[PDB]
Amino acid sequence: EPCVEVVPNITYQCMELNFYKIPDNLPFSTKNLDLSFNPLRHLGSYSFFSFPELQVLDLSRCEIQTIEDGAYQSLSHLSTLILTGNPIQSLALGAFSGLSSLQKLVAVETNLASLENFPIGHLKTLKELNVAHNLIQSFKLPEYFSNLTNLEHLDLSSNKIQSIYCTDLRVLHQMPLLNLSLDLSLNPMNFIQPGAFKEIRLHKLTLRNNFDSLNVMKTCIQGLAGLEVHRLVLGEFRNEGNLEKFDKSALEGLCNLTIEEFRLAYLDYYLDDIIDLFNCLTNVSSFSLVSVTIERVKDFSYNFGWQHLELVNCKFGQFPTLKLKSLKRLTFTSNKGGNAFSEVDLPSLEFLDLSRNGLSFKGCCSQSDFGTTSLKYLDLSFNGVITMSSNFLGLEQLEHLDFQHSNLKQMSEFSVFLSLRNLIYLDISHTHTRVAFNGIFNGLSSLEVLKMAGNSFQENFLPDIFTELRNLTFLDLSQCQLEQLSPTAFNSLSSLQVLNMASNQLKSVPDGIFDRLTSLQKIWLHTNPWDCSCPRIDYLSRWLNKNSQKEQGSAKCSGSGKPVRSIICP
Ligand SMILES: *[C@@H]1O[C@H](CO[C@H]2O[C@@H](C)[C@@H](O)[C@@H](O)[C@@H]2O)[C@@H](O[C@@H]2O[C@H](CO)[C@@H](O)[C@H](O)[C@H]2NC(C)=O)[C@H](O)[C@H]1NC(C)=O
Ligand SMILES: *[C@@H]1O[C@H](CO)[C@@H](O[C@@H]2O[C@H](CO)[C@@H](O)[C@H](O)[C@H]2NC(C)=O)[C@H](O)[C@H]1NC(C)=O
Repeated sequence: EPCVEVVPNITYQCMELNFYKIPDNLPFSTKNLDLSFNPLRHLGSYSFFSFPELQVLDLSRCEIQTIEDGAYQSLSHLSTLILTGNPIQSLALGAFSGLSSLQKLVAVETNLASLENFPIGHLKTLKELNVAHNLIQSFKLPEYFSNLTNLEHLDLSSNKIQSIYCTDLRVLHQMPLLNLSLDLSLNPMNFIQPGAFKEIRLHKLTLRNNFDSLNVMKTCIQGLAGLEVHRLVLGEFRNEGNLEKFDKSALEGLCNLTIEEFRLAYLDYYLDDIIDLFNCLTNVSSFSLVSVTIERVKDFSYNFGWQHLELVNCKFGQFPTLKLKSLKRLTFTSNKGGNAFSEVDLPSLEFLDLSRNGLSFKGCCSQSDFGTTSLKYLDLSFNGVITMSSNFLGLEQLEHLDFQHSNLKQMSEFSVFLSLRNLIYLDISHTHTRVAFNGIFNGLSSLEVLKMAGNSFQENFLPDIFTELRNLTFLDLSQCQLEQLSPTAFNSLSSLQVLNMASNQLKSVPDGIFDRLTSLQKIWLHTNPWDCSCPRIDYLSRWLNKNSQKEQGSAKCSGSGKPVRSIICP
């Protein structure tokens, strides 16, 4: 069969097969058909009579110039239609006749010059329309949109809109039941007429790479006046040379909008102000700063009423002091600069993600660090040296804890989680941890996920350090340089479904070491130099054999490389 078969009687990827005609040899039950990159040229009446069940139809880049009325006539169960990259020069009035289910239409780069003559007014079930990268130069919304009641996403990015006039959204105004996300990214925009957005509300507005000047952006923002939006996103990724100044007053126009959530993604711009720059955002529930440089200023510590604060991929010069009474979720991630955590006062913080910053933590972890007792989630992975001093005092409600790839100090010779009786997920992988003290994990009676890959053990021996972890479901001991296991090590792990022991130096295991893993569903034992010289291997070869469905990858013996599951000992 020329057509690649992905899922029988369901999916087919007839990609680039020089099809001049729709393949008739295919089944009738096919729900997903990809005909992308085939010279179809013209889609005639009932082009798809042979596909009753079709739900997804990809006609990407099939040099289609004409689509006749009823080309998709019988496609009553089609939901997504991809036309992307077809040089359409003739669309009949009824080219989309029969598409009584269509929820998504992608018509990127279809030489579309305007929405006015686009014959889609009758597709009531349409939820998504993507017309990015066409020649559309008008923001005027066609009168048929009034029939497009379920439309939730309009993609107008990469077109030719330079001006938005007061008269452009009259039809949208008469639709006070619509929930529309609009993206106008990459339109050459210079003017938005004041008042055009009064009494308008959108779920989301994206404006990225739209303005040639931080004086033209301002003019366009003043024409946004009256707009009530759930999520405003302002992006600019085109800065080349030095870091560019983001004028402190460039945002004072945002006071005359209603925004619930705000993101500013201004690549290599730098802020020399905070308080007045972000004044018009004081009451936003979700604030977001991405890719910006914040050196001169270092204190968001005001009374901003933000509940969610996201600071990602920025340059800081120093870890900023934050003091916010209403912040519940903080995301401080993938930033560079000032490699040192500094105490914050964030009462009512429930979620704290501080991963991937290279930060050092000289004392950790307690309430006096964070200003909260409500912490449920704490992620300190991919940072520098974390020195433990406090056993999570004021933070006993923790349910998720992640330290992976951070250098942890004063943890292994202690019982630092003794108070964490609600902890469900703990990851200490690659934390320079060297196990000795059998008490390392005491107190973790409700723990289910324990990741400790890439560490090591005193004498490469795994002692009975999982005794009180009766709720354990997932355990990763991969890459731990293990040479010997304790025979009673997994005795309590009655609920363990996943055991990963791959990439160790295990030659053998104690007989009956899995006897009590009655819940075990998946096991990794590969990349270990197993020794298949009977009776030594008998227990393991026997166990892997009858439990073969459970084994992930392939355990093999040193030398022969024969699968350990394949060995039969006398
Ligand atoms: C941050 O919010 C406060 C209070 O929140 C009120 O905002 C009102 C405009 C309205 O949505 C109301 O329902 C909501 O409770 C704002 O205080 C308002 O300030 C204006 C002048 O700026 C006064 O005229 C209002 O009386 C006052 N609100 C009320 C009704 O007490 C505040 O302006 C706002 N600040 C920023 C930076 O946006
Ligand atoms: C071990 O896991 C069990 C089972 O999932 C947990 O039992 C739950 O306890 C909480 C706290 O009271 C209840 O809200 C749940 O309804 C219980 N689960 C059910 C449906 O049985 C237990 O908390 C965990 N830790 C232990 C036993 O200390």
